[PDB]
This record gives sequence, structure tokens and C-alpha cells, in this order.
Amino acid sequence: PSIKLQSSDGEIFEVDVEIAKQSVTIKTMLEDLGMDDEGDDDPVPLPNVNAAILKKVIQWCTHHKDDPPPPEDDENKEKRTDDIPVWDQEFLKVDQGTLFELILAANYLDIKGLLDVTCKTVANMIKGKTPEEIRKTFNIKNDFTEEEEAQVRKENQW
Amino acid sequence: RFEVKKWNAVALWAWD
Amino acid sequence: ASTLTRLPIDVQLYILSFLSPHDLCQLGSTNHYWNETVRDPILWRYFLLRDLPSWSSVDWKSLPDLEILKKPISEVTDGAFFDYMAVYRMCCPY
Amino acid sequence: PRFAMFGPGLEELNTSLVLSLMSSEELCPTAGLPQRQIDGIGSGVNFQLNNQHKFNILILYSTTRSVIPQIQKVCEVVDGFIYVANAEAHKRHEWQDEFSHIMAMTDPAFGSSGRPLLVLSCISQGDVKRMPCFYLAHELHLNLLNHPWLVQDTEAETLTGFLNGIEWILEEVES
Amino acid sequence: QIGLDQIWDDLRAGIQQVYTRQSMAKSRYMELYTHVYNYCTSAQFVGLELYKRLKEFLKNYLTNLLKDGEDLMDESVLKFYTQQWEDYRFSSKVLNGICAYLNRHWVRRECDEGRKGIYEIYSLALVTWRDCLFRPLNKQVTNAVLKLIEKERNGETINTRLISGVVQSYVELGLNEDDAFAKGPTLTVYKESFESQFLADTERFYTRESTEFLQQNPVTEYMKKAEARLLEEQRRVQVYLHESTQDELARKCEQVLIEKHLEIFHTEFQNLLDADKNEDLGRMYNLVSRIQDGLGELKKLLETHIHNQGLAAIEKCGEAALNDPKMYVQTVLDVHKKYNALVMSAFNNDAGFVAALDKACGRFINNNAVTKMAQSSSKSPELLARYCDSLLKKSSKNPEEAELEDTLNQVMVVFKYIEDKDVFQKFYAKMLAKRLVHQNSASDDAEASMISKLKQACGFEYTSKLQRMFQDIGVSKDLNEQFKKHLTNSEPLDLDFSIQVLSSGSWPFQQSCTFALPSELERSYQRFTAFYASRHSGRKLTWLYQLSKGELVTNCFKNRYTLQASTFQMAILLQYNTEDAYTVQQLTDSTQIKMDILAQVLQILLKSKLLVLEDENANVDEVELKPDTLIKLYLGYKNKKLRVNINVPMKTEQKQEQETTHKNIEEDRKLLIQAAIVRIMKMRKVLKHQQLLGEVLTQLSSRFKPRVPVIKKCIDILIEKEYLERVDGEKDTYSY
Repeated sequence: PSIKLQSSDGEIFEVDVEIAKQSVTIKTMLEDLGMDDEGDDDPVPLPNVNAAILKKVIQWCTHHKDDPPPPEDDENKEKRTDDIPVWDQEFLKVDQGTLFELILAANYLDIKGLLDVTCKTVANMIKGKTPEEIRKTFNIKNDFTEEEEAQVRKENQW
Repeated sequence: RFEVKKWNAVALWAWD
Repeated sequence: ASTLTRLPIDVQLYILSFLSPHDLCQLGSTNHYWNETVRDPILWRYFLLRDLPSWSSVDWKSLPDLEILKKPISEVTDGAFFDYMAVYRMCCPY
Repeated sequence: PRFAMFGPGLEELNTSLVLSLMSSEELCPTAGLPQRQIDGIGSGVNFQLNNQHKFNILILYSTTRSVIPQIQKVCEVVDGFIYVANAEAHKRHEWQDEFSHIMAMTDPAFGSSGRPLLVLSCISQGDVKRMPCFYLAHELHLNLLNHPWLVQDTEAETLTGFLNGIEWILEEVES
Repeated sequence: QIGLDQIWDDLRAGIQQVYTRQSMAKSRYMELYTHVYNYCTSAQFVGLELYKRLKEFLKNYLTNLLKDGEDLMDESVLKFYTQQWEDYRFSSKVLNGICAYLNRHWVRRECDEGRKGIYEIYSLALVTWRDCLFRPLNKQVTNAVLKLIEKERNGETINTRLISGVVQSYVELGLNEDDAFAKGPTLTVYKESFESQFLADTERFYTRESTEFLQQNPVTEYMKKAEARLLEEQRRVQVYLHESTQDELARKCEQVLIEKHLEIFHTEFQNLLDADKNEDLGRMYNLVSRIQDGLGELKKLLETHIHNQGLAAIEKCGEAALNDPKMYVQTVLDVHKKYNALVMSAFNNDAGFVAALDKACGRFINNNAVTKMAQSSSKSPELLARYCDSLLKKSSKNPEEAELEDTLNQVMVVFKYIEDKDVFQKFYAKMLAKRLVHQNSASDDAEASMISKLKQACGFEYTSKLQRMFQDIGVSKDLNEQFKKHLTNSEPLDLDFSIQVLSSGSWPFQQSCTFALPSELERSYQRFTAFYASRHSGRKLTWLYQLSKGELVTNCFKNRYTLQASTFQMAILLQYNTEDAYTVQQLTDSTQIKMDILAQVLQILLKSKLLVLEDENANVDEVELKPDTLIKLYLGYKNKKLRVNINVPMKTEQKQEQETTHKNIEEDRKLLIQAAIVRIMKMRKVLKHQQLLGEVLTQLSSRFKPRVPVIKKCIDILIEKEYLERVDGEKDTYSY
């Protein structure tokens, strides 16, 4: 069995249901809605995801089908950003704009693995850099004058 | 006359 | 009005949950919106719980002031501390 | 100057703490001097840490009671105080008797009130489970102490923390 | 980034489309999810304004629903409730999916912040169900479900889907508000609002049903109906109730259906046991055993009945059991076997019931009607002893070995309850001796198996005497083989000599009077003395002639008669061969036999009619033979057979032997208790008299149970034997 999909552009990304089970939104939708032969071929609109990035999350879900869920508690887990699978490392070799679109689409589709790896990658892109480096990277101009910039140095003190 | 041909008996072995 | 600022605040804190406390202060040291959005008690309370047994020294001048009211208090509606990073800045090995 | 080292944790711990104290080459050990030996107590002798710090300590064995007359007179002219404490996390521990003993040996009538009390919460070896120092210090309620103190997690065999605790009270020599 | 005013109208329309079951399309559901997401991703966290509307809408919707099911009939509302509940649950689940985003962005934030009174959206729908619809309608719906359970118990079947839905809803409404992370089936409201009412209704209904059934039906049909009710109640809990009711309802039904009538159960039990209804006793035990420690007194009742039956069993045997052991042992064993069959099938071989059976069996074996007739308990094992002798005597009938082993096993089972085991040991030893010295035994493997069973029952020293009896008879057989080999090698004798050498200590025997050995018999006796002097000079022999038979030729008559008799009879016949006229005094001075046994052997000779008195007209069977009374051999007598047996017991010497055995076991009892108290008092040295006799009873209870006059006599014997000293004044405490 397979489920119709529909982005905010107007195209269809027909994918297998077990591929789409990674979204617990979609998993719940297929779980308790009264599944039957009536109203099954209608595409489902997703008016918060772009078409190309929806294709990207479809490709990610196809690649992340075979891995069983490792249900574990994160409070005893060491939060490390260097444990990313390498497939995601060549997958996320793309610019920051569509990566943030990917983060928002993952949060919309609550893809646990994809959201986790995107958060790990942006944590890698934030870790070990001067505040000027992040300021240049994501172009947020400092609204406060030089005295706040002076006092935050002694505030953080590494 | 009387003649003997078979007579079984019991004897008590006692340690001295 | 940046793209990272426009991100939903739930995943924004989820991103910061993976940041090391050494690196997290410099991100919040950029002032603007990021100086106050990193001052969330919920994130630092998780930081305090996962890093308290790791440390091995407490002093008199930076003793964990009312720590039983911070970490062993578990949940409390009086979450108006807003300075668990200051608690962490006091509880850090420095 | 002098440094009165006391605490019932000397006999509480399975590992002999004084054995590794007198067997560390950089710590400059010294045998017990009968001149500096108290009556029925240990002999506090010179232990020149890192062969650079000029200071003497006064070792006292595990003694419990008000302070006995053998320890109140010795505690008078001392730069600070040293107490040894349990650090294993096994069961409930005494937080009131130890606090009363701390208040007894840190009485303001025994000299200056600014004399610190270095508390060495120690475990046997590195493989032994240890109570967190943050949890233990607040359980001991050291906020009410109102004079300087330090709780350092240390190991008796590897001397990882012994130098750190002693280095702090050496900074309090001028104060 | 759209405010709640624009979102909320469309969101409310979609949510109302969800709740009113019209099978809403997938596109609308994803559009509602998009609406909630775009609202939440517009203070620091904005979900309170959305949560309040969801809380108020659910409150408003349920109040509008409550008016529809306000005061309809009890059978109706339940169905209504179930239907509504089902739809509500499904609707809430779909609603949850939308506020699935509200289940992560904001509700988790509020739970982390510690602000209680907040819930996940599905749990919010459940909680507002617990406070707007379940609370006011709860009494009516639980009264309705109790009424419908009562209807189903009365016999009319009903749709169990309704009850299962109500119970599932009651289970699901139990939520841990403070800690929603604490998972597991919480049954707080299910126990607080249903379990108490249901248990009370079950108590009332089974009270009424049980009282009516006892007042209108016999007890056994009530047992049947009560077992059916308990099984049906397990079915009811299994099918359309919760799992946790299974223990509590079973306990309550056992307490109200069987326990509160348990007394009248006893009123039937013995009566039921009077009818020997094995299946009904099985049902009785099966129902009673569900009550802990309720069988106990009931158990004892069984014991008493068995004892009574046992006594009646002996009353069926009558006076004949005192002299015919077969019927007595068969009666006792039949009663034991019948009650063992009843306790091994109806009572499931319960350990307490088996113990009660064993206690009762001991109580009517050691003391019953025949023991009262013989005024002693020692008759109880002795008869049993005689019984096994009747199963080892080589008779004309040849019993099969397998069934013989089976019935000896049954005899051992009966003997297991004998108190006076030493009496049985001595009687069996004496009967085994009488069997072996006359080689009149049955198949030898049966004897060996019986000895092995006795050994397994009572240790080694119990039958060490019998084992050495067998080894002695084997040694005697080998000695006879050696004697016949030597006499074939040496000069031949005149008779077939088949001596059975016997042990002086193990075998219970008494030496008779002296004897005048015949010259031709002395010629072989001297050869045997030389034989045993050559073989083993370290042994001595007594040669009692009370039990020594043999056939002698009969030339001074019509023809050769090879009749066999006792040694005294052979001596008398040889004396008459020398001279065919002898007086009683002449026989006394010739044979050197004391008066009593000589009179007995002479009167049994006259009973055998081999020879006649001096006067034919004189009495024979009722004459007291004076020493001067002359007897002449009756040469005119004719024997019907060439080999005639005369060695038959006399009743007088039979009774004399029995009372001699009783005296011997009495003195053995005295010696054993003397040695036992000697061995015990050296261990303690301070123990007082009543404690000493109690300890003696405990240690030798496996052998017998002595009477207290015998205990006092043994105490006196050991006092004036000076082995231990008594304490003056306080005669209880002793010392060594």
C-alpha cells in the first residue's frame, strides 16, 4: 500500500506508507482516521513545506526506512554532535537557507531522526566559534552599543 | 524289630 | 528578523540543548534576541542535572546556594529564578 | 603556619589515607616526631607539598566526644582547620553530629573566626562509587557555617585532590 | 504567523467536523494540523490561548451532550453512554493528532515549567470527560450496569459489548494527573466507582440466591450450582470485566457462597460420607478447599468417621476374628483400601487428609473390638503376624508369586500403623522359626522380599535376627552337604541324617527335658560329634528334641509302615519294641522325660490310636495317666497309609506357647526400656521423671508404646540396680 502526498506547489510525491511512518503525524494520521478504500487516492496538502525540500525529506525517509527505532532515554545519553551517520554528512552538504527550510519541514513532520540530525549539524555549525563568527554566518546585526558588547565578555568569561 | 532310615534333628550352635 | 530567529522556538531550544555550555555562552553573547532567549530556566535546569555529579569540588564563596530549591526541588511553579546560568556560572569549576 | 588535620573519616575509609600520605615523593613526607606528638594522639609533622610550600600540618586521629582538652589547646594557634569526611554514596549519613563537631572545632573562642575548614570528602579508590560533592555539601548545610570552607572530592591512593585541597588553605595563610 | 482570531473559526469548524462523526477527509485533518502549527510558530511560548479554547469547547460540547442523556431510562443510557464514549474516544484521538503539535511545543513546556493543572490534549479530553459527563451520569450508568449484570446472572443473556465498553471506559478514565509520565493501567476510578458497587451487588445477590437455594433444594445440588456459579463468575471476569477483578471477586464469592454456609456444609459432610458418594465428596472438597484453613476441622471429621467405621468393621468379624486372622486382617485392609481409594480420588491425595487417614487407621488397628476381647493391644499385631504366617505356610494350594508379593505389600501397609511393632517382630520370628526348622516354607523369594520390606520399614536391627536366621539355615544346609559328602567318603551310616544346625541366640527356642538316645541313634550322634570336632572345635551343641521328626519302619505290625512322628514318640515306640508293656513311671525312668510333656505326648499318642491302654474299656481321650498306669502296644491296629503324620499341635500347648511368647516379649520390653533409659539418662543427667518418660516415648515410639506401670517398674529396677541415683525428696529429677 502507498499514500498520496501533496506539497504547497501542486505536485504529487506518491510514496510507500511504511516510508512515511517515520512522521508520527503521518503515522497517527494513518493509525486513527478510519482507513478504508473510500477517500484513499486523494492527495494530502502540506501547506508548510516546499516541493523540493519535500522531495528531500522523501529521499531521507526512503534511506532511513530499514533502521529499527532505538527507543532510549535522552537524559542518560551523552549529547554529542560527532555521532552523525556519514550518509547525513554528504546529504546535508547544502546551503543554510534550504537547511533551515528543512529544519522547519522536519519539525512540521516531526521526523525524529531527521530533526535530530539537523539539530546536530547546526550544533556542529555553531560549536567552537567566536560570537563574531556566528554573527557573520547568520547575519544578525548587534542592536546594542559597545558597552553591552564590553560587559557580555566578562559575563560569558569562557 | 525297629530300624532307622531317616531322622532329622536340630542342634543349637552356641559360641563359648 | 533573521532566518534562525524566525525558526520555531521549540526546535530553537532543541538546537541549544545539543550545545555545550562552554560554547552556548558565546552564542548568547551576541546580544540582541539571543542574549535573552538563551536565559531559559528549563534548558539550564536540564544542564544542571546532567552536570552536577560530574563536578568534584565546591567552595564557600560559590557554594550551590539553595541548590535543594533548584535541582532537588524537581518541579515548581516558582520558576521565576531566570538565572540558572548564573547558578551554573557559580557552580562551574572556576 | 600549622594545620590541624582531624576527622573521623580516617577509620571510616577502608584505604589507609596516612599510608599514601607518607609515601609520596613530591609531598616530602616525614616520620612522626615525638616532640610534636600529642599525648595519645598522632604526630603532626612537616609535609612540604611539591617541595615549594613552607607549611606544617597537625594530624589528628579519629576522636569523638564538647571538644576534649587535648584538642582545644592545639587548635588555638592554627591557620585553619582540616576535617576528613565520607564520600561513598551507599545509605543515609549523619548530618547533625558532624555539623555539631564542625561547630565545636570551629568555635570563634579558639582564635580568629576567619580560619578556614577544608573538608576532604574521600572514597577508597577510583572504582568506588562517590557521592556528588554538591549534594553532600548542602546535606551537611555548609551555608550556615559563615566562615570559609572547601569540599574537594579526592582519592586516597592516587592523591588526586589532596594537593588541590591543601593548596587552598595555603592561600588563606595571609588571611 | 497568524493570530488566533483568524485561525480559531476554521479550527473550530474542523474540530466540530471531527467530533460529529462524518468521516472527515484527510485534507481537512492536515489543514487543521497546519492551522495549529502556524499558530504555535508565530510570550515565549504561546499555547495557553489555544488550550483555553480547546478546554472550553470540550466543556461546552459535553454539557450539550449531557442534556441528551440527562434522565433517560437505565437500560437506554448505558447503550447511549457506550456509543457516545466510543465516538468521543475516536474523535479525541483524531483531535489529539492535530494538537499533536500542541503535545510537544507547549504542553511539554508547561510540564517542564512545573505549572500543574495542564494536560496533553487526549488526556485533557479524558479529564474533561471525568468532570462534565462521567461524574453526574456515573451513578445512573453504574446502577444500570449492575442491573444488567443481575439480569445476566438470573439467566437472560444480553449484549456483553455494552458492559465491556463501560468497563473499558471506567479503566481509561483513571489518569494520574500529577505524573502523566507514570504509565500502566491505573484503576483508581474503576475501583472507586465500579468495583465497590459491583462487589456489594455480588455479595447481596449471591446471599439471596444461596439462602433461597438452601431453603428450596438439597445440599448436593447446591454444591453443583455453587461450582457452576464460581466458574461462571470467572467467565464473567474473563470476558467483559477487568483483569484485576479476578482475585477480588473470586475471594468475595468464596467468602459469601461457601464460607458463610460452611457450618451447614459439615452438617452434610458426614451424612454425605454416610452415603459413600465419592463424586459428591470430591465436589465437596473442591469447593471447600478454596477457603484457606477451612478444611481443617472438616478434615478431622473424616478421621473420626473412618475410626467409627473401622470399629464397625471389626464388629462384622465377631468372635471368629480372635482365632481366624485371615478375616480380621482382610477386613482391616479392606477398610483401609476403600478409604485410601476415596482419599486418593475425591480428596486429591491431600497431605492432611492422608495424615488423618493414617491416624484413624492406627487408632482402630491398635485398639478395637478384638483387642478389647483379648483385653490387650498385643493381640492386634500378633494376629497380623499369624496372617503372614498363613501366607508363607507351604499348603496344598500354591499361590501365585506376583499376587503373593502384592498381598505381602498390603500386609506391610497394614503393619505400618501397628504401634506394638516388637510384638509383631517376635511373633514373626517365632513363626519363621517354626516354618524353617520344619522346611515348611513357601517360595523362598517371597520370604526374602518380606524380610527386605521389613528391613526397609524398620531399619537393620529389626530384622537382623531374621537375616542371620536365613544365613544360619544356609550354613546348616551346607553343613549337611559336608556331612553327607564325608559319610559317603567314610563308612556308611544307617539312616538318612538331615540335621539343621541352629543358632543359640537369634532363634527363639526353649530346650526341652533330657532324653535317652537310642543306641543306633547314638552310633550316629557320636559320628556327628567327631564330624563337628573335625570341622570346628570352637562350637557346642545342645540338641533339643522337641522339634525333630523322622520316619521309622514298623516291622512289628501287618507290614512296613513309614509313619513319622516326634522324637519322644520314636523313643516310646523303640521302648515298646524292646518290650511291649510299659507303665508311665517306666517310660519316665527310661526316657528321662518330665511329667507334663510326657503326659502330653502319651495323650496325643492315644489320640492317634496307635496303641491302647491296659484296659480297652477305660477312657482314652479323658484319662489322666498316673505313673503306675500300664500301656500295651496295640498290635491289632491297622494304618490306612504307609506314611502317617502324627505331629499335630495340641490346643493346650498352643495356648501355653502363645502366653510364653507374651511373657518373652514382656521381658524383652522390660530389657529394652531399661537399656533405653540407661542410654538416655547418661546424656542429660538432670532430666526429671515425666520428661524422661516423654523422651523415652518419643525415641521408642517407632517400636512400641509402653504402659506407665511398666515404666514405673523399670524405674524401680534401675533404682535398685544402682546404675543411677535418685534425688531424695524430689523423686522426679534424677542423676548419674
